[PDB]
Amino acid sequence: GSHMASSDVKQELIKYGKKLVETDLTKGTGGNLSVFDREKQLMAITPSGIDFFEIKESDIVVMDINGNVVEGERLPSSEWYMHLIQYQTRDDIDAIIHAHTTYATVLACLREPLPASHYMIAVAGKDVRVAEYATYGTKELAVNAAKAMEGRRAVLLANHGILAGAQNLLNAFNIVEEVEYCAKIYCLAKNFGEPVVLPDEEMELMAEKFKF
Amino acid sequence: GSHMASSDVKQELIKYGKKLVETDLTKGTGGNLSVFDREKQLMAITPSGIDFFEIKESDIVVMDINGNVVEGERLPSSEWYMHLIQYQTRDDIDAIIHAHTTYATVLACLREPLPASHYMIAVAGKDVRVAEYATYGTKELAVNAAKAMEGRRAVLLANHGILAGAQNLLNAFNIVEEVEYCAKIYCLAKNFGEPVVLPDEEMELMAEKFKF
Amino acid sequence: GSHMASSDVKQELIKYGKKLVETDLTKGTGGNLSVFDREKQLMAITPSGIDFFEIKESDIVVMDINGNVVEGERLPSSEWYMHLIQYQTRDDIDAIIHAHTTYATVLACLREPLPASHYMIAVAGKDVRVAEYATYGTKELAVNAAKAMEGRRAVLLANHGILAGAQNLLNAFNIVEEVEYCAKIYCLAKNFGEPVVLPDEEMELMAEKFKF
Amino acid sequence: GSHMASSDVKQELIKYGKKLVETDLTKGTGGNLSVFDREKQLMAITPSGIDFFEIKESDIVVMDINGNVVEGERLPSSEWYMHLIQYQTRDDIDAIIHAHTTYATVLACLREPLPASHYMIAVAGKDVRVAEYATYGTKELAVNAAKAMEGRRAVLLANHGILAGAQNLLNAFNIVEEVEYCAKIYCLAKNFGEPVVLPDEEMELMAEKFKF
Ligand code: NI
Ligand code: NI
Ligand code: NI
Ligand code: NI
Ligand SMILES: [Zn+2]
Ligand SMILES: [Zn+2]
Ligand SMILES: [Zn+2]
Ligand SMILES: [Zn+2]
Repeated sequence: GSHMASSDVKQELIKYGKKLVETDLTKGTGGNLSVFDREKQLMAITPSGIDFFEIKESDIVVMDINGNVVEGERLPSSEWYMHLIQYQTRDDIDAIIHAHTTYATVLACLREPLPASHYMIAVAGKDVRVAEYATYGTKELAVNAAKAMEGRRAVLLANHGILAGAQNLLNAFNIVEEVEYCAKIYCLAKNFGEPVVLPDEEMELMAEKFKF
Repeated sequence: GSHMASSDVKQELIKYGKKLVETDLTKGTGGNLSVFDREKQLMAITPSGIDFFEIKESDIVVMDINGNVVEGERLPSSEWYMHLIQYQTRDDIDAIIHAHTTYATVLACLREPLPASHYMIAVAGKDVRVAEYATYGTKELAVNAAKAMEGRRAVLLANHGILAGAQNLLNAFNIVEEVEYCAKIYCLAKNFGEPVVLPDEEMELMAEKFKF
Repeated sequence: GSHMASSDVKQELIKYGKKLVETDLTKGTGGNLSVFDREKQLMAITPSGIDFFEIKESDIVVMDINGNVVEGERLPSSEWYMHLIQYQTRDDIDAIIHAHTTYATVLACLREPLPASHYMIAVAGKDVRVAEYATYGTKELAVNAAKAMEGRRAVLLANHGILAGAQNLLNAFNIVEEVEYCAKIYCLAKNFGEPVVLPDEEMELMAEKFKF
Repeated sequence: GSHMASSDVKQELIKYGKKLVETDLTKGTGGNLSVFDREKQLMAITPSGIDFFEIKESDIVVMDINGNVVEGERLPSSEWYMHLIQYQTRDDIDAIIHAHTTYATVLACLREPLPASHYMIAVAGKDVRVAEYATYGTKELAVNAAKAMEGRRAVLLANHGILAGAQNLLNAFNIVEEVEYCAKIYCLAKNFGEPVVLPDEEMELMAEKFKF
């Protein structure tokens, strides 16, 4: 009677799910959110195929570190393992959001990385890499996503979408927003001419400044 | 006193008409929705030239399989026959939505098909074909649309819009959304460079996964 | 005490002004609306420099056929004469809307006409012409706009915006919407490839069908 | 007890901060607003890192002409000095807004100026210049921004955003809006073909007309 993920975590997931829709970052489909509770070693993750505005507290699924569901009746998101494997291999990330946004996904389908034409990319790294292609909801995808997100808080999923993660849902949410905005900027610039990419040294500095 | 299309069907059509506007899939003009009742063999279809937010339950038109109106005073949508002919030739489709969306229509006016640069296209097929041109509201259009939608749940109407159909209004609605999103993705990618199209074998697999 | 433009006309102008903003056709600046009362020979026109959401019934300006203001304290729109000269030279138009929209204005600044890549252009003509450049609010502008709108219900104002007119405000409003949508379609298509323009004969037919 | 910036100024800053978000000019991040009180020689400026919809009256920071904070507990915007240096070197500007908008920022990352393809640019000048690059929140930035905004009410910040200033917050706000709209127009036109730039003489005239 205190051993499983708490009410407010489930509540947080439902709130940020809505907010993805309310800010039209995404319509809702194929997107998913999770949190990891490091003391408990439990992931709570959004259910499969349920509209973000129809998700109840009882729809959130709780899972142990090896994918054994321990709470909830609903199937977990088809991408539960893309989330879980990040929590298994990395300790700097406690909240992840998957989304099919617009311009990030555009870069994803070109299989092009996002460079630092805009400095705000630093919330995730000097650039965002694009994972190698794999079918949604499969182990290859999750593995491809863990590898290409190494050293970053975001990665593009080829022909698919975006994955981002941070210390909490607020911060995970802002990283999607900010990475979608930078991808938007970068695509539009590239219609006009040659976007100017800030050098690595400046991006290094940027990382340091963002720490504070 | 139970022989004609039911209250809730008419209600469903009015709701999804609004939702096309409320999500700015379309402004309202030249768009139309219908359902087929297979036991009754009756199509209920939106009226002609009535703003989606001014359609009453009594404005919905009910029609038999040969286009004989059996309920309602209003003229049926000028595209009643583009809808009806799909219900006459196909049993996997019970709800259809026509819409003038943005990027699908852009592909429609280039007379370019939508390939599988994004996997979610699978809600409709491996690709969306573009019908041969014909004047709105005519028999050639309906015939051109039935033929080019063969084997799919969507087709582009040259210089015009989009047509999609599924087992119900919810699913028809999501197919427009999803096909508009994929067309958007595909156009934007093509501004940047060469969009990567997933191969037929993967799309085949995608079809199977979506069944579940 | 019945000789001047009526309450509901002034009300109609305020409503459609808002609706330009509420549908984000335009933000508000440099846009203006008028109606002509043909029995009275009076134009009511929106005031100068007043935010569409701050216009009162007493802000609407009433003017005779030679520009003599007969009702209202506010300066009339700086474009009062671009409106008035259409009512002086044409009897098929009783309501006009000026707007700085997005893609129509884009065509306006390229000084490129809108051809019939989308059939809905027929609410205005087979194409929309672009007027020759002149400084906002001047006689050359109004004259350039009257001439290039000949035979149409819309014209593009070089480096400026759009002008449209119809038998009433509802219809004038829909023509802006529809012409902005077609310009949007046409620009986007032209990013991808060669938009297919429907021939004059088909557009002729389209005109006839729209009459009904 | 009348020596510091007034309640309504702080209120004005909070209102226009929201309105940047409510009109989706910007999402909120890295944007900031200030006013200068010339009789008092005090700048009130938005706080650092606080969401525009969570800023209280007590969060607004008041500062003297040399950057000494005289009111408020919060850190001032990281760009306090980009604002302050404009008030130190120029008397025609009493309110400034910084923002990361879309198409202005796109021009900023290409390091391309905005010419007069649309006449409304005149609310800021004949063109908007792009400042030389410098790291957000630093003295080089502020200096680069003061210099490249000379003779204008707006400047683009390379790989960053936009800065604009006017006699008050209302007018500063409209200049961002209007400059973002013109940048949007200009980028889109440049996708299609060669945008037509109005000549300096016409822009000179435009300046004079806007005075009235
Ligand atoms: Ni417990
Ligand atoms: Ni019956
Ligand atoms: Ni009277
Ligand atoms: Ni005091
Ligand atoms: Zn997904
Ligand atoms: Zn249609
Ligand atoms: Zn204007
Ligand atoms: Zn900034």
